[PDB]
Amino acid sequence: GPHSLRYFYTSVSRPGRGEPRFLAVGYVDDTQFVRFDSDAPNPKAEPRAPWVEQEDPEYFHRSTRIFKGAAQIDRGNLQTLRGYYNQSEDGSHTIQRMFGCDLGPDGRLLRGYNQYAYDGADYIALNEDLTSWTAADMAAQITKRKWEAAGDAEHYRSYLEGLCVKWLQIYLDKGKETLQRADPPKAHVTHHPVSAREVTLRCWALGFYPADISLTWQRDGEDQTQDMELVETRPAGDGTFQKWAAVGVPPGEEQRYTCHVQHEGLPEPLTLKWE
Amino acid sequence: FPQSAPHGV
Amino acid sequence: EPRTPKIQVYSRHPAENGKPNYLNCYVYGFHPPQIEIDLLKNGQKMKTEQSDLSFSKDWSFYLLVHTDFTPSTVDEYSCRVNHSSLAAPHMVKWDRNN
Repeated sequence: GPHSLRYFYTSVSRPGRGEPRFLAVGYVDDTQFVRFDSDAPNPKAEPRAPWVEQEDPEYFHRSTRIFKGAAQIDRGNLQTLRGYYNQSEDGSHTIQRMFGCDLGPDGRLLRGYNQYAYDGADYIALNEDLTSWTAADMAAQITKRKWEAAGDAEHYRSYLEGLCVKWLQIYLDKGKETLQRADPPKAHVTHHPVSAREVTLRCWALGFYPADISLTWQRDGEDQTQDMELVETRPAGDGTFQKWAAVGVPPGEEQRYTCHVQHEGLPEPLTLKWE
Repeated sequence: FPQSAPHGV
Repeated sequence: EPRTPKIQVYSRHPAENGKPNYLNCYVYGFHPPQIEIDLLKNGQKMKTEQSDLSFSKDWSFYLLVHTDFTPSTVDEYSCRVNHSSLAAPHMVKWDRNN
């Protein structure tokens, strides 16, 4: 199916409190597999899933090498950006980088990503041509002129069309019974009396991986999306995900309502009701 | 597998 | 400037007074990343584990803070969260139905 490899770089300046701290994490889909913290003593790159632990120690040395690179480059970015926006040396600021690749079902590069934010907002991002940048404003524009002059995109390309797809296929293969063994939700409705006028019917989905799921209520074939309560999908803490959708119905009327669950983990969509 | 940017901002 | 965190406080499995379980505080949609997240048993800070900081497509941060716990009729559990986006720390009660 469609799989993704993404890294998430976060560097935060700590005015007064020494040099900026850098944090990196690596994900395949909704599974984290590495981390790095510049503040950890003798700071290495640490495995965070079982299927990476089975790589030669060089795999981790190389990554370590690269995160230290990333940490130091950011230390400089943070200070040049203060310059750019003409900000004092007083406040904490944040630089974020998300990059990686998507593969299509046939296992070839679909899409590549290289985007930056400053203080939570769009700074610069590599367009889909993999050659030009979208800068968010006049500051990022300076970076566009520089990186386009230097021809930096070409080096991200190298990595995209080289290492990125390569290591994704390697992870997908080395973690099949996790990353391609998709967990179906175990679904159940609960019954929460509120008043004489309404019972809350809550459709629970638990133990699903990956996170993506459609949780929907119908009264008499008729979708209640606009009229239903629905939490943002949440991590169980064991690598699986949770979600519920609730509806306030007149008591007696429960059997008018059917909850529906769509997940790639499901051979066929589940329709269930109260009991 | 990660990558650092050749240049700063 | 700052974005304000969403907070859910929930157990890993449906709660049985007496049966050990895991208590989770999922806080997401916030910026900047400096945040204080604590699980409280009767308003008292517990020993917790906090996840590795990450962010979503919109650049907002998210964190799972968690611990072992055994629910009872006696004990009140809650999650305390201070962020720059808040006037003061918010505490969200654990309800077994949430």
